[PDB]
Amino acid sequence: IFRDVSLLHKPTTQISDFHVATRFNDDFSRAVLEAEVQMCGELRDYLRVTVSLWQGETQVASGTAPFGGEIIDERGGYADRVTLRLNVENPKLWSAEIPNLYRAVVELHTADGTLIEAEACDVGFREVRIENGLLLLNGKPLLIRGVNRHEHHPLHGQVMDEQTMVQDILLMKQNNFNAVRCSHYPNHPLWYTLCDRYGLYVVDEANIETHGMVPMNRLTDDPRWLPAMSERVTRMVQRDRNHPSVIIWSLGNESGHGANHDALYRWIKSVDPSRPVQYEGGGADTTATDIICPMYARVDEDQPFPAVPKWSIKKWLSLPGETRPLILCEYAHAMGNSLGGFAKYWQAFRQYPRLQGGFVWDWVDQSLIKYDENGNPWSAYGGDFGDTPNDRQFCMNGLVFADRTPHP
Amino acid sequence: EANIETHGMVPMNRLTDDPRWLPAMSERVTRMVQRDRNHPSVIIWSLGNESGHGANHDALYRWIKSVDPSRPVQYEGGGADTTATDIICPMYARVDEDQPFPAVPKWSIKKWLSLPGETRPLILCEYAHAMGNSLGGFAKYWQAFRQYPRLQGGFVWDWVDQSLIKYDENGNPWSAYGGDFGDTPNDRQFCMNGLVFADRTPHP
Repeated sequence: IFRDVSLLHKPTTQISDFHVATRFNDDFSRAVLEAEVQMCGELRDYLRVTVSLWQGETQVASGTAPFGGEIIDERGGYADRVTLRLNVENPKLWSAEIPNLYRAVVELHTADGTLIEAEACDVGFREVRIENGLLLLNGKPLLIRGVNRHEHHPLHGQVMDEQTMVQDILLMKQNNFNAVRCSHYPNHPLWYTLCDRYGLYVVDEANIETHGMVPMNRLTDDPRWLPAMSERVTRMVQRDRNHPSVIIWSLGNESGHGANHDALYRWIKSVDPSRPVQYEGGGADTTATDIICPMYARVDEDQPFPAVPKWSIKKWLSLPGETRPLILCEYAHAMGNSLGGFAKYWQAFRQYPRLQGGFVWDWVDQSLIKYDENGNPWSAYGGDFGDTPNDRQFCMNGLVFADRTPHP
Repeated sequence: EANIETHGMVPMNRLTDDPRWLPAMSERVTRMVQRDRNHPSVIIWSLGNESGHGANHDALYRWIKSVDPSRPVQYEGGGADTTATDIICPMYARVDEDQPFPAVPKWSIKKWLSLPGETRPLILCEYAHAMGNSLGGFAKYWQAFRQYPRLQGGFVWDWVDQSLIKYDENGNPWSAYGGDFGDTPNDRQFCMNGLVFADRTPHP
């Protein structure tokens, strides 16, 4: 029970879900915030909703309404839902350069001012679009100085605390990173928040990696797993969906390329059209990914693996018919005395417009603490716990040591 | 390739972009096609050289396409990727280094192919100046060609030395170049960029 455990008291008639959206005009001088709320329990006419935007202590906009939206089909509409659209003049944009936040409040109240309950979130204005082969944020083409980060503590195993999060966030920035890739599963809830406030682009990933199958395809192609799989993507989406830090979704990791991936990708695209979907399994360029995201592809040298080659990043873009942007999901294995060549990457990134970065692999050393014959500590690894089978050192590819101490 | 070259104008387009020059160019295009169109060796029709890019090229290229869909058209003027070519066909683009000149830069060839939007093959209409002691780096080219599909090779500049024979105080001959004929203005050795001497004896 490695993450928190909690208790929540909710009213009988309550806020079931809500999602924010923000469309903008050509120049961005104007936007609309869209909040859609659903409710649970018993629905009475005297019931209202109030969504209101705040910048600091200042009310930016407010909107009130009763439940029951638009006609959606022949059967009608949703009576337990309401969507509000609030117009905002010259909104302060959110980016990892200036994580401009607003706070948004939702009130479930009754027509006579009585408040049933309230829920909220930090809203951040921004746009993520692939356009013309380029990934744009807020109308500009991103350059992704990113890193793959694991939820790791040499002392607490995979339990996370704000301190550790926050420490990392800081190192990350100090060191010139924009983004984080949640390898390879949803992360502890705070994180998002922090990213929202500190400013980092976040790639959120479904908890799905079937690496050890033969082929890696095995399950991912099997309809029988389609349900199990589905729950791992959908729920992430229902959860993380309103965080501004999240800019792209990932189908999971190293689980080859199965029909299951394709439906879920389409799923996501229907559901939340505001963010690209990415998935690398199956060769980095499948139909299940909006972006070519190989891992370990060289700058200039090709790795012509039968079935699943690793083209030189530079060549990969001009392949016949290709037009998608390239952002490496992993690159630059940073295991112990390493990182030779980092430069090569940066120069290409800098020279090729459609090569908008990547994620170094990785952040920390997956080293664990152990004590000797005197209560003396020391860093433990693969098989140090009589663990079998084991891959020893393969757990130490971080840019910093488990205690957060920099690798040169 | 059509006999149309107005290199020396400022801008290069001055005529190619002048409706009044339409008819003239027109005929250099139309007649070439109508005479040569039956040879199987011709596989690519070109609009001339360095004449910049003008509304007249677009029209003319449209004509070709209309009348002889059997072949692609290509033209390098105005930046090598104009709407008047079916191929990116620059001259002297470097393999790995870019030359971003205003209005008409010269991207690293490998780089050019992925420029957002871009999907056409790339074949150098002129590359590797066989001028004197040259051809260095040659391989660099051969290697890209081979690694990138969309890099279809290219044409060396050029075959023969445009040198001319002259005779001395004793009727013994010698190879003369620009301005050796008291020609002014001229551009000297600039006329000798071949792979083989003007007598068909090869250069190294």
